[PDB]
Amino acid sequence: MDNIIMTAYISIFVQIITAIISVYGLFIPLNFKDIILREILILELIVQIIEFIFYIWLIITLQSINEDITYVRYFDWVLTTPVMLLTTVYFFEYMNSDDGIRKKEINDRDYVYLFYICLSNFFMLLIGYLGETKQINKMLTLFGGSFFLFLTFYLLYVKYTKENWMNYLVFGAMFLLWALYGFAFMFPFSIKNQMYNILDIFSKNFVSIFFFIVILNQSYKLL
Ligand SMILES: *C/C=C(C)/C=C/C=C(C)/C=C/C1=C(C)CCCC1(C)C
Repeated sequence: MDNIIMTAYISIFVQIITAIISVYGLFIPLNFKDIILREILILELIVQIIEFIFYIWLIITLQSINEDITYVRYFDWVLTTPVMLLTTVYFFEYMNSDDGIRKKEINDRDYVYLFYICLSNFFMLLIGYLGETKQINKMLTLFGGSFFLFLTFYLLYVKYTKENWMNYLVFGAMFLLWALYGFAFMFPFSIKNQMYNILDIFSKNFVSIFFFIVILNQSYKLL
């Protein structure tokens, strides 16, 4: 319980730093080819805002924790994870494109496929939620949740990697990170919530820093 609070504080600290860096990133000048990076960073900021709200709620709630509140993370995940899957698509397309493609042209063209990526993800979270609130056994949760995790990442792979080895490396790192959310689900209250507190730093905040550094690097090249 003390370690859940401690890791929450560490997570909130990293979130504050990353939020400030991200706001700064919005003002960095980019060539026409690179503007989609700012479009991505704005969506990451929106993810950060929802994450920050949950973590403020968490640190207040923990002060008087009289129940397993793990399930409340899903109110965050249900909103943030679909946005994070879209930013991944946008980045893959940015890497695959010669002319400065923007998210609007990707959305207009692929909205149906994007919907199916997010629908697969939703079913993963729904099954996970049923498991976390103990409406179904852990083994059925892992099985169902794992299937939709695999379905989501397969859909992302076959459409958007386009034999780009940079896309492959980002894909493998992201898949492993998301999979560890599945492994965390197997642990008791305290360990599981410490894991989620720190995994969120990697999946959300460190990913924001990556986009910030790429923006900085592309801005320097420009000038
Ligand atoms: C910022 C929050 C993120 C990226 C959350 C991702 C959550 C998951 C990848 C959850 C995965 C699960 C399984 C693979 C099976 C067990 C149930 C879940 C939902 C924990």
